[PDB]
Amino acid sequence: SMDIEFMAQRAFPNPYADYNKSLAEGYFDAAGRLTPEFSQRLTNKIRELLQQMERGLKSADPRDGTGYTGWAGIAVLYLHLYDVFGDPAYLQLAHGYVKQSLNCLTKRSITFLCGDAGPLAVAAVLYHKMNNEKQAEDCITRLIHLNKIDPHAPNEMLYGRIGYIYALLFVNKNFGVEKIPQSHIQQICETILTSGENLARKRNFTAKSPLMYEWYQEYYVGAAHGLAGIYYYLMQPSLQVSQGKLHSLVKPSVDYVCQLKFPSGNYPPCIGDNRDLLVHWCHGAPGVIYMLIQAYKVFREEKYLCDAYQCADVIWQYGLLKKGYGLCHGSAGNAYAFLTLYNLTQDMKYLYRACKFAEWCLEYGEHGCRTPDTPFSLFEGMAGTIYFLADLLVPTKARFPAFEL
Ligand SMILES: N[C@@H](CCC(=O)N[C@@H](CS)C(=O)NCC(=O)O)C(=O)O
Ligand SMILES: [Zn+2]
Repeated sequence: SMDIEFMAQRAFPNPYADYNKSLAEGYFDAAGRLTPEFSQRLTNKIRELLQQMERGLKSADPRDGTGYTGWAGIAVLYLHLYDVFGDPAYLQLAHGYVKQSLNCLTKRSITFLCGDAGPLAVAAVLYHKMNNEKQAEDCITRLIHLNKIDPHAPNEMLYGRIGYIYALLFVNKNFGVEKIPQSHIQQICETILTSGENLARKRNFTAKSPLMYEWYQEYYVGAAHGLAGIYYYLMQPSLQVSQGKLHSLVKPSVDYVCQLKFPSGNYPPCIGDNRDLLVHWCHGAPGVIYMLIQAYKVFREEKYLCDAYQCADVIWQYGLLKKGYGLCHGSAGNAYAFLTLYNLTQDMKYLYRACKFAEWCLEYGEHGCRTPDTPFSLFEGMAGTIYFLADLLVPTKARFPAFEL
């Protein structure tokens, strides 16, 4: 491309005035409940997009059942719709999509987004929502008996171990009961730790940073294939890291990555990388923030939170992506940043920015954006932009899908 020098080339000049009490009124009240007039627009655009999406999937690859770009992804969207809208046509649609995604298993990856973890974990909860334990319990055992498959697997989101964790947490979250024994989550989380300190020695960070992780011959900073993603998961009460192991091991590793940030506030794609232009959830501030906020939650130190703000100001400035409107690397996925901040801070400035990003999404296709490689997919495509819009309806429950927790 021509746009290789800096963030500003990748992005659109943000045209929206920044928050004040007055402008927020149009979007939400002092309770941060969205004006029905606004929910109405969001919700009309959702119905409108869903039509195009549904027509689009007719020509989508029958072969791909990934969360990331295939049917299981769409199943995910619909289960989230059936939740936000009660409309049982969504639970039907979801059923047809997990049906489809279960003919796509290749037994060759273990993550929610790119491997059999997606179709299985999603089919599990769907079959549950349909009062149908026969298959619910059947998918469970196949999700579990996935473990022994890539024993030398990586650690990150898309192919790594946290990616398989999420699939398990997703099931448990959606049953409420602990259907996957805690010990089985503990199994895998152990080996991700012991392997992150080994790597850290062999390479000699273990002084500068007790833990280290890599994938595809790089140390990945960000959320998709990276440290930020992996640490975020380790600071996660659901994983249960010893209060000591949390301070001894993970805290300084985290701090190492913080130290990594560009002057701009952004974060390098890769360790040693010094091209400052990716504002994606997959690479940069918009994915790094989840770690920062989760760190402020558990260590309660003003620097973590002060970085999150710093993330957000960058995303606010450079998050409207020429890339398009998707979750992995697009305006929708970027907006989720703001919601996560907002849900911690409660500072209405952030719920506002999220809304103003939705304002952009509502002009889907009006900007010159290249259409995504898979135009209707959860993560590169329309299904994701839609996902956000629906999630935004009720901010406090908004979670970046297939990841956030
Ligand atoms: N397949 C994607 C294109 C992926 C592209 O946006 N690159 C992603 C890969 S996860 C990101 O790493 N961007 C790299 C860059 O912009 O240099 C689509 O067409 O929607
Ligand atoms: Zn990406």
